[PDB]
Amino acid sequence: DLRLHLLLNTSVTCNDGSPAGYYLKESRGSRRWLLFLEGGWYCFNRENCDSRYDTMRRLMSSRDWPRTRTGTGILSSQPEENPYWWNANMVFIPYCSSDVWSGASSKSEKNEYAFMGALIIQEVVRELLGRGLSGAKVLLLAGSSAGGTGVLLNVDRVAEQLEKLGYPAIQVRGLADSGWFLDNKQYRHTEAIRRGIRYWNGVVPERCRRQFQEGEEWNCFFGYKVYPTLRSPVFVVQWLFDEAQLTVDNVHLPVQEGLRLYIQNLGRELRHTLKDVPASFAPACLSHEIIIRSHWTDVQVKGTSLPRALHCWDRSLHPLKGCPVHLVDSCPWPHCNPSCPT
Ligand SMILES: Nc1ccc(S(=O)(=O)Nc2ccccn2)cc1
Ligand SMILES: *[C@@H]1O[C@H](CO)[C@@H](O)[C@H](O)[C@H]1NC(C)=O
Repeated sequence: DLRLHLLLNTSVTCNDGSPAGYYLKESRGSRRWLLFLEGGWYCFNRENCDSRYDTMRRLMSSRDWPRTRTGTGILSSQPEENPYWWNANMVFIPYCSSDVWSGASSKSEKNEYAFMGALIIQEVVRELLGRGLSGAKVLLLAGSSAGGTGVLLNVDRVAEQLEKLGYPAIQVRGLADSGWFLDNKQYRHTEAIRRGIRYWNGVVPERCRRQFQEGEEWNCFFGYKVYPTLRSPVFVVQWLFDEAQLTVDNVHLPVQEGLRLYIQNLGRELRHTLKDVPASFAPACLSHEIIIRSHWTDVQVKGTSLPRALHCWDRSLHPLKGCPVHLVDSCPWPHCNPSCPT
């Protein structure tokens, strides 16, 4: 069980102005800290944010949050469930800003909602330093789906935050799960992200912003474009046939030639974008998210599980014989890997 703490700085808020927060389980024999960013789509104007407030309110407000959460997958403290980091300090950061973790805008007489995802992450880091993060050796910022994209947008900001606060010895790294999307042509017929950034006052990493320049910051929400601009080490986990990617592409699974070619090309394109990503795990499965699922230990690429790959990554940041870090399936159809989940 991780225990809830609402932010002491109550001006850093969820969408509706309630305080943001984090769930924490300390492990005082460990200098490793895992901060996990929850996912869950987004909203990009008054009308669809109003709809989200009616039926997804826990993603917009802390007023109904429970006082505890069970840690699962990479957040589990049991070695059998989490071979990688079972003895780490565990933090789960709820997603209540609806902005892919990019926003820096307060509620006001001009704004019905607050979009403060980027500031929530910084305030969580600040308050954790007084609860033991100051003695850390590694801070791993992880996240799934919208939280995986949030890792890409914020990992270098966390690294700069700790440097300027006077903690240059804490090594900041990122783990982005199911947040690596392609801005491809649909099977049947990015503007929402463009509108969202203006609505949220969204922020992107500075080097990426300077490449694409004003009006074009939406480009930095796509992993293959923002990743080359990042300085912190980042491990990328992405199913080659991600279900959220197929949903936005208007694909719903008797497959005929046109759809067969479309699906095969999508996998080839995703594999291509990961060619120069040295720390990555990309199986040929139809699925979405993995790292906080209890059976995340089950899938393998070329005989290597994801917990092993992450361990090999740790060793590489001190090629390794028998301990690979770049694991991308070459077979071209969903479930051509026998270890895919059912
Ligand atoms: N082809 C394509 C894929 C995803 C999207 S998105 O609106 O959901 N934008 C994003 C971007 C990064 C993370 C999550 N959503 C739009 C178009
Ligand atoms: C609380 O957070 C806000 C937003 O980041 C900031 O302006 C303010 O200085 C913070 N308060 C304190 C006491 O640090």
